[PDB]
Amino acid sequence: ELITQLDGFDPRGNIKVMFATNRPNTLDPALLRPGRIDRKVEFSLPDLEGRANIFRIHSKSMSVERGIRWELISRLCPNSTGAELRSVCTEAGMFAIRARRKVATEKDFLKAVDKVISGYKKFSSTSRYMQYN
Amino acid sequence: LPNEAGRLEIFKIHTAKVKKTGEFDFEAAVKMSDGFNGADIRNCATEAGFFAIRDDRDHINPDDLMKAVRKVAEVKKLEGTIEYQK
Amino acid sequence: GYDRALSIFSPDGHIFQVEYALEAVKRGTCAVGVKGKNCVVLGCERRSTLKLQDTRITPSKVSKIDSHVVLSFSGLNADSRILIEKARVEAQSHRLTLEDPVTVEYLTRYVAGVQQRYTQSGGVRPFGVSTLIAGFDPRDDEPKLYQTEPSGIYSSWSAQTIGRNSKTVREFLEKNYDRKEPPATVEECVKLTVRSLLEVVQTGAKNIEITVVKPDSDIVALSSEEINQYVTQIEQEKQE
Amino acid sequence: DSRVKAMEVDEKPTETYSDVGGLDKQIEELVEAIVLPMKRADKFKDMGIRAPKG
Amino acid sequence: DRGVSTFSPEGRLFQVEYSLEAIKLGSTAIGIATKEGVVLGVEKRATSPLLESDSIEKIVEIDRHIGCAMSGLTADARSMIEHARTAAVTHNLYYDEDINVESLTQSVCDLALRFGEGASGEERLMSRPFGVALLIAGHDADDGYQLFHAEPSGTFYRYNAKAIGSGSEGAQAELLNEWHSSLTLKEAELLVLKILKQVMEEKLDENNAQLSCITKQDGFKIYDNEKTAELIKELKEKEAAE
Amino acid sequence: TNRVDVLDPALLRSGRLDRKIEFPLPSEDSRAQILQIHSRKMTTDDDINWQELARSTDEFNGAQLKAVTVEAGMIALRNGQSSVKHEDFVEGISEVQARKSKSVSFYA
Amino acid sequence: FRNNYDGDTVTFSPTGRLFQVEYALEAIKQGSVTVGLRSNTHAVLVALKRNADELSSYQKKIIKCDEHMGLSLAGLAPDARVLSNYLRQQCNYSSLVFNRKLAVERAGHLLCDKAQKNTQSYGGRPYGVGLLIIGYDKSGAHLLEFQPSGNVTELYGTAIGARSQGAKTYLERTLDTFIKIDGNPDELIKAGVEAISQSLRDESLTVDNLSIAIVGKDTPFTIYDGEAVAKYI
Amino acid sequence: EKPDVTYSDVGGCKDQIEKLREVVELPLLSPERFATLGIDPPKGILLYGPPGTGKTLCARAVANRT
Amino acid sequence: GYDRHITIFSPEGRLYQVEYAFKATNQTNINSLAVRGKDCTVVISQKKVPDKLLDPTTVSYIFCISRTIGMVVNGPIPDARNAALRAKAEAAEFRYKYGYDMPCDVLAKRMANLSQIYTQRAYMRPLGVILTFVSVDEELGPSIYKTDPAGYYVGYKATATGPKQQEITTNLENHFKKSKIDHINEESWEKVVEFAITHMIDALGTEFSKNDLEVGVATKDKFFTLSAENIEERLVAIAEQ
Amino acid sequence: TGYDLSNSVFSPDGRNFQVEYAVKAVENGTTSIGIKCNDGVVFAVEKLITSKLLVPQKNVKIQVVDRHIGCVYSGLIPDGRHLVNRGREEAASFKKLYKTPIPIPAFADRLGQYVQAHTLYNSVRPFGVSTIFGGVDKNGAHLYMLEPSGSYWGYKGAATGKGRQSAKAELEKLVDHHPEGLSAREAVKQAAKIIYLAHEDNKEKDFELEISWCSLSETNGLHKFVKGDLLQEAIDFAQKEIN
Ligand SMILES: Nc1ncnc2c1ncn2[C@@H]1O[C@H](COP(=O)(O)OP(=O)(O)OP(=O)(O)O)[C@@H](O)[C@H]1O
Ligand SMILES: Nc1ncnc2c1ncn2[C@@H]1O[C@H](COP(=O)(O)OP(=O)(O)OP(=O)(O)O)[C@@H](O)[C@H]1O
Ligand SMILES: [Mg+2]
Repeated sequence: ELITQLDGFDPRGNIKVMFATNRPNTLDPALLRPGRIDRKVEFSLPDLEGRANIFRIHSKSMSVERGIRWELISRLCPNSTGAELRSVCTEAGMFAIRARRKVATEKDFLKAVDKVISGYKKFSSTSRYMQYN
Repeated sequence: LPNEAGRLEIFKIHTAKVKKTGEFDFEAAVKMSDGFNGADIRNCATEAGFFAIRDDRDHINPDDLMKAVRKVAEVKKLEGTIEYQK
Repeated sequence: GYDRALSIFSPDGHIFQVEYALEAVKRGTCAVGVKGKNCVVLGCERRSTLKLQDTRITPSKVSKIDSHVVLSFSGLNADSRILIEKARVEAQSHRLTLEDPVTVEYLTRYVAGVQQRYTQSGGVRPFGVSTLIAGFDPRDDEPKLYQTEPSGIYSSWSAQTIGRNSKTVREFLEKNYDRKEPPATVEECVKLTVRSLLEVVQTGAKNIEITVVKPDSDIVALSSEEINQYVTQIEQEKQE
Repeated sequence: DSRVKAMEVDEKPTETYSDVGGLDKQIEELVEAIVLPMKRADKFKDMGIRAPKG
Repeated sequence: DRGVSTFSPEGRLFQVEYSLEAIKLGSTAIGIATKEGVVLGVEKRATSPLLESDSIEKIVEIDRHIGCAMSGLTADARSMIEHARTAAVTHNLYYDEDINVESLTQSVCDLALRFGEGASGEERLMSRPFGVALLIAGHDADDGYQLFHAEPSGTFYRYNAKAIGSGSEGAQAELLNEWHSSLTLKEAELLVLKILKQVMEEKLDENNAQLSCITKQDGFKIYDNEKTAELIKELKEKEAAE
Repeated sequence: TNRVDVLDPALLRSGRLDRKIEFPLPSEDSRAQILQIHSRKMTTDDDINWQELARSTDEFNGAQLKAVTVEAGMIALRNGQSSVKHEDFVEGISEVQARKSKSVSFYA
Repeated sequence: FRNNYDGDTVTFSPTGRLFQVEYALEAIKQGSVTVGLRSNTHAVLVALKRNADELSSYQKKIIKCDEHMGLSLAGLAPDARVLSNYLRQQCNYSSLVFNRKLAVERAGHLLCDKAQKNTQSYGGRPYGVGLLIIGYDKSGAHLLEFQPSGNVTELYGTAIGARSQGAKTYLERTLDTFIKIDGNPDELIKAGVEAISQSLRDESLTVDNLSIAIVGKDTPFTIYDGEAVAKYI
Repeated sequence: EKPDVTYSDVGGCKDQIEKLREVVELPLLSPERFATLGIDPPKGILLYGPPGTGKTLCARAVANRT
Repeated sequence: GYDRHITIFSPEGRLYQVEYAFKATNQTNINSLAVRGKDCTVVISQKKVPDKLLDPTTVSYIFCISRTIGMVVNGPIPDARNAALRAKAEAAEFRYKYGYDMPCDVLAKRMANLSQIYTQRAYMRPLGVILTFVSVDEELGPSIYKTDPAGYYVGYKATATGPKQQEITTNLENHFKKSKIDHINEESWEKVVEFAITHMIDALGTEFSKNDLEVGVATKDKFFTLSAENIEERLVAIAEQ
Repeated sequence: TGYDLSNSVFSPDGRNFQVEYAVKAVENGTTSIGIKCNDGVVFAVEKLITSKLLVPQKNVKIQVVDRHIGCVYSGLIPDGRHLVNRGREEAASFKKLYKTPIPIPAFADRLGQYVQAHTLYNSVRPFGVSTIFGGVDKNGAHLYMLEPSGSYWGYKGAATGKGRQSAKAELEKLVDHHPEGLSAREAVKQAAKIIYLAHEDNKEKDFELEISWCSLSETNGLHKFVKGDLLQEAIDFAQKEIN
C-alpha cells in the first residue's frame, strides 16, 4: 500500500519522505529505485577528524582542564561510532566523581577510553551490522 | 486436458464460427499443441485474427494460424505452471 | 581437502578467530615467570578442586623441551601437547644439522612461527595456548624468558604472567620487582614468585608448583615440603 | 458503494503517447488489445473472433 | 556467507579493503628519503614496564643494501620477510649482482595475493591476505636511494617520504610542509625524531624509539641505543635555541 | 505487476489476461529519446550531446533516466549557474549510482 | 542495496545476468582513463597515469609485452600482473616452437579463454582489469579491447576508465581523418593526446603524468616517458 | 510537537548534512531558485548505516528547523 | 532448509530430494507398455514430435545397448543420453573381463548400484530417468527389469510407465487374471506386437498413426526397432481384425 | 524459497532453476538461423554493428570445427567460444584414434555429455549458450541444436536469439514451398531473406550479415565462408523483396 501512494495514478501532494534503517539489505527493490527514494546518503563511521569534532560537541558543557589534547585520545580511539564517544565522556566524568575531583583530568580520560573499547569490543554492534551493509 | 484425439475436435469448433480462407493446417497445429487447455485454443483463433487485422486481411490464412499457435505456447508455458491433479 | 577460510578480517580490522583464541587463554590456569640474578623460576597453578587424583603420574605444567629449555603454558591442555611435540622435534633437528643446542630465542621463534602458520592455513582453527619459554643459552648464564601468543608475536619479559586473574598478579609484579636489581639470589627469587601467587590462589600448599631452572643444565623441581616451608615462612613473615 | 464512486475517472493529466519514451512495440500491442475492440468493434464482429478481455 | 574472493558492488575485494584498516591499528613507521641515505624511524610502543623493550623488533635487515620497516599485525610480516631474503639471496646466486630495490619490492607484491579456497593442485597459501604493510628502503648504484610502500592491495608506489600507522593522517601532514630535496642525513634524523614526537602517545626516550639509516659506504645499520640518546638530547636543544 | 512468477494460474492464462505484454529495459538508443523528453521541461543548452549520455548509462530504468535529469539540475543550482551544462549531466550519472568512494587510488 | 545473487560465480540471477562479472566490470570505471587508436601502419596508446598524493610517484600503466606487442591496464594492478605475464609466455611459446611472431588476433582469443575458465568454476575471483592490446604483425596494425567478461573485439579506436566517454566521442567524429594518416607516426600521436584531453576532469596534462607508446611497420614497441613526452603535449 | 536537538550537535560539517538540506529545507525555504531552472526537487532520502551513527539524531534536527 | 536441498534425511525420516526426482520423470508425456512374449519381448512407446521443424527420425526413446539388450527410457532426454552412454560402457567392459555377453539382470543390477551412490553422496544429484531393459536372456528366457532414480529394481511380467500408466496397468492385469499364466503366449513375435498396440489404444483412448508409435523387439541374439514401413503393416493387421 | 539459489537441486515440482534461468540468458543474444538444404547446410548470423569504431568484416562469430563442422551460437559470447574450444579436442582426438573425420551424430553426442555434465554439481555454472552446428559426412547432411539444458535434436531449420519467433515462423514457410529439399546454391539467398525479416524487431542498430555453407556438391564437403560476389548478391536478393 505504501509503494502505491508514492507513484499513485495521480501526482501526490507536497510530501517528502525520510527512511531510516539499520539494514538496506532487507528492503525490497520496489522501495529503493529513484522516484520513491531519490537520494541515498550514508551515515558511516567518522574518520579521525570526525571523531575530533564529535568530542568537542559533547565536552563543551563539561569542565575540563586546559591541557586536554583531544587529538591524542582521538588517535588512540580505533574505528568507532559516535555512540561510543558519548559513553567515553560519560565515563571520564564518572571516574572524576569516584575520585572526589571536580575537574576532569588527562589521566581520567585515558582510563575511560581504555574501559569503553576494551570491554565493549566484545559487545560491539558495529562489526555484525557493517556486514549487512 | 484434451487428448491428442479430442484437441482436434476443439479446434474445429472455434474455426468454423470465424471467417477463413479454408484452413487445412489443423493436422499440423494439433501436433504442435501440447498442454493446451480448451481456453488456449479459443484464444489461438483470436490471435490468428489479430494478425489478420494488421495485414488488413479479412480471412484467417493458414499461415496466420501457424504463427498464433507458437505465440500462445511460448508465453503460456513460461509464466504459469498448471496444477497436477490427484 | 577441506580448506574453508575459517579466519578472515572483519570490517573493524581484527581477525575474529584470533580474538576468540586469546579469550580462551584467559580462562586457563595461571602461570607466572620471574627471572632472578642468574635463574628463572616458573610458578604454576594446579587445579586442586580435584580429589582422589594421583600426582605421581599426572602431566605437569612444566615440560622440558631440551636439557636447558623449559616451557610452561596456559589454555587448552589438549592442544598444548601439539606444540610440545613439534618443539622436542625442533630441538634435536637443530642439534643434528648445525651442532650446538638451540638458543632460547631460536626455540621460541620456531614455536611462535607454528602458532602463526595455523592462522593462515585454510581448514585449521587457531591454537588456544600461550607459552612461557625459559632457560639458559648454552655456555652462558644470562637468564632468558619469553612469551608467545596465538597472534604469533613473541616478546621477552623481565617478569610476566598469563592466564586467569593475570591483571592482579601483574600489578603485584610491577611494585615488587625492581627492574634494575633482580632478586639477589635463587632463594629470594622463589620467595618473590610464591608471594605473588598467594594473592590469587587464596593459599593451599598443595596447589602451587615451583620449578627452578639454573645455568648449566640444572633443572630441579621444588618438592612439596620445600614449598610448604616457603609458604609458612612468607605467611609467618607477612603475618608478623 | 461510495468508494467505487471516488474511483471513477476524475481525468488523468494528458500524457500523450509522445511522452512515453521509447517502447514502440509495447504501445502498439496494448492499443491492439484494449483500444480497438471498443472503437473498431465492427471489424471484429464481421471477422467472427471474440474480443480480447484484458 | 561471503566467500573470500567476492567483489563488492563497487568492484573491490572485501578482504583486501578490510585489510587496509588493520594497518591503521598498527604502530607508527616514518620514512624520509634523501640524496645521502634513508632514515627509518619507529615507535616501539612497549606495553608494560616489565616488558623488556630491546627484544621488540620492527626494523630488520633484508640485505646489506635493503632494509625494512613494519606496521600492522606484525607476525604476518614474519612470512613476508622470509620470502624477501630468499628472493634477494637466490637472485644474487643466479646473476652475481645485488637485486634492484624496485625489482625486490614487486616480488613480495606478487606473493601477496594468494588467498582463495583452493582449486586443483594450485597453492593458495592464505585464507586472507598478509595483514601488514611494509616500507622497503634500500640503495642500488642505478637509481640512488629509494623508498617504497608495499601494501596488501598488491600495488607499490615509490615515495619521497611516507608515514603509516596509528598516526598516519597527522604525520603525513607535517611531512608535506617540511620535506624538500635538500635535506642531509643528519637533518633528516632530527626531522624524523620531531615528527615521531608529535604523533607519539608516550614520553620520547632512548629505550622506546629506534632509528636506522642506509648508506652506500656502511650498508644498512641499526643505531644502538647509545647513539639514539645523543640525537634525542640534540632535539631538545634546537627547540630551545628558538 | 512486477512479480509475474508468483501469481497462481487462475489469474493468468488466455481467456482472462489474453495478452501478456513484457516490458524490456530501455535499449541504448531509447535512453537518448528518454533523456530528451524530460529535459525539455527545464532549461537546456546546445552544450549537451544527449547521444553521449545515452551510451554511458547501462541497465538504467526509465525511472532512473528521469532521475539523471533532475539530479543534474541540482548540481547546476549548487554552483549557481544560469543553466545546466554538459559537465553536470555527466556528474549526475555518478550521483544516481550509489558510488560513494570514487578512486582512493585503490585501483592503479 | 547488495542483491541476493552476489555469492559465487556459479549463481545465475532470474533476470539471466551474472552479477559477479558485472561487478568486476565496475572495476574498470574507477581506473584511470586510457586511449588507444590505430591507423593502418601505427598503433598508439595514450594513458593518463595516477599518483596517490603529492609526495608519491606515478603508477605504471603501459607494459611492454614483447618487441611488437604491448598492453595498457585500467583497474586492479595484481590482476593485470597475472594476465600480462601470461601473454609474455604465450608469445615466447610461439617463437620457440613455430618460429612465428604471435598474431595479435590469436593472442586476444588465448587471453579470452583464460578469463572464461575462472567464471565457470567455484572459487576464483574474476579478473578485474580491462586491457588494450596493440601490436603489429604480418597483417598490419591491430588494437584490441578486452573486457573482464572475456569478450575481445577489434576496433579502430577505444578508451576505458573513468570518464572515458568524453574521449570516445572525439574518436567517433575524427575517425575518418586519423584512419587515413599512414606513413606518418608523428601526427597519429598528436590525435591521441587531443582525445584524452576531452576526458580530463581538470587534472591537467603534465610531462610526468602522461605516457605514450607506439609500434609500427618499422619501429619496435617503445614507451616514452618524462622528458620524452614533452614534445607531444 | 517538534523537539529540539539543534543542528550544531550533528558531528563535523559533513557532506551528509548538506545532502539532507537540499531535499527537505531548500524547496520550502526558497522556491524562488528552483523556479528558474525548472527542476522539480527530489523527495526521498534513505539514511542507512551501522547502529550508533546518528541516523535518528539528524531526523530530530530537521524536525524543528523545517 | 539445508535438509531438503541435499540428500540427508529430514527430521521426519525420508529422502526428500530423491522423492522430488520421481516427479521429474512424467515431464515428457510419453507412455510405454512392455510385455513378455514366448521367446521374445516387445516394447511400444508413443513418439510425439512437437514442431514441424524437428526432423522426425532423430527423436527416439529406444536405445540399443548391445545385441542382447535393448533399453526404453521414460523421462527427460539429457539424462536419457547420460544413462545410455554409461550403460553401453558397462556392457562392453563386462564382455571384456568375463568373456561372454552381459545378461539383462547383471546390467540392471549395475545401474541400481550407481543410482544408490548418487543418493548417498552430497554433491551428486540423482538422474531423473526410469530405465526399462528388455532382453531375451539365454538362461532365463524373456525378461524385463525396470530401474529407477532411488536405486530400486525388480522383475516384471509386464509393465507400463508414464502419465497415464494407471489405465495401462489395469488392462495388463486383467489379461493375466483371465489366462492365469505369467506371459502372453504366442510363438511368433509378429502377433505379440499386434496384441501390444491393441492395449494401448484402449488404455490411452488414442488412435495411432504409424508415426505416433516407435516399436522395439528383442528376439534371440538381435534387438531391433521396426522401420516406419513395418509399423504401418502392423496397423493394417489391427484394422483387419 | 532456497531452491533457486543453487544448481543441481530440484524444486518440489521437478525443475532445475539454474537451467531455467540459463535459457533467459540465451534469449538476449542476436538472431541466428540454420537451414538444412538438400545437399548440406547454410549457417547465417546477424552480427550487430554497435558503433562506428568496430572494424568491418573482422569479428567472425562462426567458428569452424575440424574441416567440416560449422558452429554458430547465441548467448554469452565467451561461454560459447569455450564450448567450441572443448569441441576441437573431442574431434581432433577421435580423428587420431580412428583416422576418419568424426561423423556428425557422434560429435553431437560428445558436446551433449560435456554440457550435461555441467548441470550435475553445485560447483559449476550451466552453459549459457544455444548452439546450431552441423555439416556433411559420408551418411549425408545433419543439423543439430544444443540447448543449454543438454538436449539436442535433429532439425531442418533452427533458430535462437531474440528473433526466434519470427525466424522459426519463417522457416516453416520455407519448408512448405520447397518440400523436395531446396538447392544449396539457392539457400544462400533464402537464408539472407530470413535474417532481414527477423531484423525488423531490431531495426534500430543496423547490422552486417555473415553466411557460411558446407555442401557436398559445391565446395567438396568442406566448410567455407561465403565471400565476395555470391554474398554481395545475397544482400541484393533479400533487400529487393522486403522493399
Ligand atoms: N519508458 C519511459 N519513458 C519515459 N519516462 C519513463 C519511462 N519509464 C519510466 N519513466 C518515468 O518513471 C516514472 C515512474 O515509473 P512507474 O511508476 O511506471 O514505475 P513502474 O514500472 O510502474 O513500477 P512498479 O514496479 O512499482 O509498477 C514515471 O512517472 C516516468 O516519468
Ligand atoms: N554524529 C554525531 N554527533 C554527535 N553525537 C552523536 C552522533 N551520532 C550519535 N551521537 C550520540 O549517540 C546517541 C545515539 O545516537 P542515535 O540515537 O542517533 O542512534 P542511531 O544513529 O539512530 O542508531 P540506532 O538507531 O541503531 O540506535 C545520540 O543521542 C548522540 O548523543
Ligand atoms: Mg535510530
